[PDB]
Amino acid sequence: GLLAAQKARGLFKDFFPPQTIYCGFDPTADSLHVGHLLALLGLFHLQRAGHNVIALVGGATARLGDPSGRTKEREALETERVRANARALRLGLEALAANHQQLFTDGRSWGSFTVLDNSAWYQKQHLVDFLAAVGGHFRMGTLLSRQSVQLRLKSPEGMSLAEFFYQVLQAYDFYYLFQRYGCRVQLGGSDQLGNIMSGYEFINKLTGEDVFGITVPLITAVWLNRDKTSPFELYQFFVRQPDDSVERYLKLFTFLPLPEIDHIMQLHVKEPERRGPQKRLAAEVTKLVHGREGLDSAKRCTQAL
Amino acid sequence: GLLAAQKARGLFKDFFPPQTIYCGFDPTADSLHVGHLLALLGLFHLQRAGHNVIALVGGATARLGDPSGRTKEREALETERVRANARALRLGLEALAANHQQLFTDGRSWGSFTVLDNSAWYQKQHLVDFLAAVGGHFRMGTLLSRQSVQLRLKSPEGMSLAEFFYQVLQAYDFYYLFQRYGCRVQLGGSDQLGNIMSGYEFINKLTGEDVFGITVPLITAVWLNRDKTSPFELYQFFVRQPDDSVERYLKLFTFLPLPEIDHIMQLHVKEPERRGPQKRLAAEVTKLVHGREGLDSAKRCTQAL
Ligand SMILES: Nc1ncnc2c1ncn2[C@@H]1O[C@H](COP(=O)([O-])OC[C@@H](N)Cc2ccc(O)cc2)[C@@H](O)[C@H]1O
Ligand SMILES: Nc1ncnc2c1ncn2[C@@H]1O[C@H](COP(=O)([O-])OC[C@@H](N)Cc2ccc(O)cc2)[C@@H](O)[C@H]1O
Repeated sequence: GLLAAQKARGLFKDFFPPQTIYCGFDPTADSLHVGHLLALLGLFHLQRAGHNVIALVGGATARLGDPSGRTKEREALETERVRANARALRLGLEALAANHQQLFTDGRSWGSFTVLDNSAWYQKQHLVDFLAAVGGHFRMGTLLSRQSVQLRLKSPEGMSLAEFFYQVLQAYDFYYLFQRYGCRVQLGGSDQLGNIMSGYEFINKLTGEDVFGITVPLITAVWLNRDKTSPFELYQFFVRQPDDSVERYLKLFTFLPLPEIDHIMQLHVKEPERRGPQKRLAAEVTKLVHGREGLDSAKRCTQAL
Repeated sequence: GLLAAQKARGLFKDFFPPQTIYCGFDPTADSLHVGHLLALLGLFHLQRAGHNVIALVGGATARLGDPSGRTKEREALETERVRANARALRLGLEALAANHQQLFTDGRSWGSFTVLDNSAWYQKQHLVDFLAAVGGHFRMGTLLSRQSVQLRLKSPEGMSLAEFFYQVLQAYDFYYLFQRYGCRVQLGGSDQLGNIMSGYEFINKLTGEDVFGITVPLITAVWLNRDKTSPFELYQFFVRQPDDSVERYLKLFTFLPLPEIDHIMQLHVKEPERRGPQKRLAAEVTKLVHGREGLDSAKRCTQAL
């Protein structure tokens, strides 16, 4: 099964409670990083399986900032720096989706991939109208009882109004896309369980409609941007890896079928000195983020050493 | 002293922690009532004393509804019915201010009286911008700890997001007028202690500036609108009054100096059958709300009976 393969690979951590699925990426920087990569893959796996996916840029929401999993209040971001980053991200996601569509074809009939931005619909949204329209459908108890929200709420200083209100936007986003694109599935890291929850409860209060969430593991400075992190630098992060991990990361960052992976490892023991599973993971990934060129301008770089 | 006379009269309940002072009136109906009258007098007393006052219509805030002192959630109001009422109120306050400026002159140099509406500045306010601009200055603990807010919060059903967010707007209003009109005093009934609090703390977080609040007693169906409640009907509310009260209501709803009042009462005992203090209170008030005509078309009405 589709979900089977992904839960099995270790990509689809959990789920609650032709389709359309989405995941958001807050443009709090101009570059995506290796962690973002994992959520994005989740989309790529659903896309290959034939589904339509939407990778959303948080032009609006990054002005505020996600409180989720954070113990400290963020440095409010200049409304313009966030506008820039949002345009960098869009570019970055169309870029990735680009490599993925040529360098990893499988003859399967694929689904669409679309980059949206929530600023598009927030720029037409006036405070009291929003509040008047929806505010009456968010029970305060509900919002107050997210586990995502305790680190900041229960903090010594407390949580700004903004931080708290953040979840409400994300909840609304899910509602919006669901309305306009019939999208009934949201996906993100585990840190996003709370927010997604708000979404499906909210949608459920309004329409008896059942939508869904899916999470993926969180992995534990590494940029998808050639400018920030060279294709070579990036290769090194995946090559300098412990053997106990290269197992999971293969199942994590690559499309190699599980059997192909299996062999790679069983083979690795007959040749531990080879760093073979790393030389594979590193290749697969750098191919996806930086294209064939990037792989080459990294293969080459190390080799001479 | 000015505050002395008002605290003494029983009009200036409390205060915390040429000037400009304001009080808001939510257009949840097209008519003001006798209770509103008290808060408005508070303004009139400050205005006679020479100060500039602003009677604010809550065009925006009445769409939500004030949670303060309420045990139950309000029936969400049609955004259009609220627009109509807001235009009725503006008319009603310019009307009262009218009678007050002819039928109650005292040769003193008076201060300005201005009717504003918050919808004016909320209609230009976009959700994320507001949240982005200010949301970070409202500690959630603060907002969560108003006594105004417990009846609804601690309720079995809980409080909508809207109800809770209400205080935030009122807090912002005070900040707005203070910015634009250097207004540094807000006044309302006692039920409004909480909200006003939010205002001066918020202003204080932003500017070390000290602004202030003043409250007035709450009195315990009676419309300032000739259409709803005839000038005669209204006279009867003030005439059908217990002697233990006519004392306070004179000090409450009239401008008669305290000595003049004193006599009226000491006189009343020599003639209890006269209902003299009531025939005075009733006259004073009906004169202010319905003008000389109204007094007459009420004096006349009863007399023939
Ligand atoms: N190191 C990592 N390892 C694994 N996963 C990671 C890692 N870092 C980030 N992620 C995941 O990838 C996404 C990154 O977006 P974000 O700006 O960090 O989350 C903010 C998001 N709430 C923005 C949003 C906006 C609008 C919306 O509708 C939905 C969501 C999120 O789904 C997040 O859970
Ligand atoms: N029976 C009564 N006796 C004495 N006083 C009474 C009585 N009834 C009402 N009041 C007072 O008169 C005013 C009426 O406003 P309101 O819509 O009832 O409260 C809502 C308010 N938040 C409106 C507002 C809107 C915007 C804003 O910025 C400030 C305020 C308030 O100051 C209220 O406390």
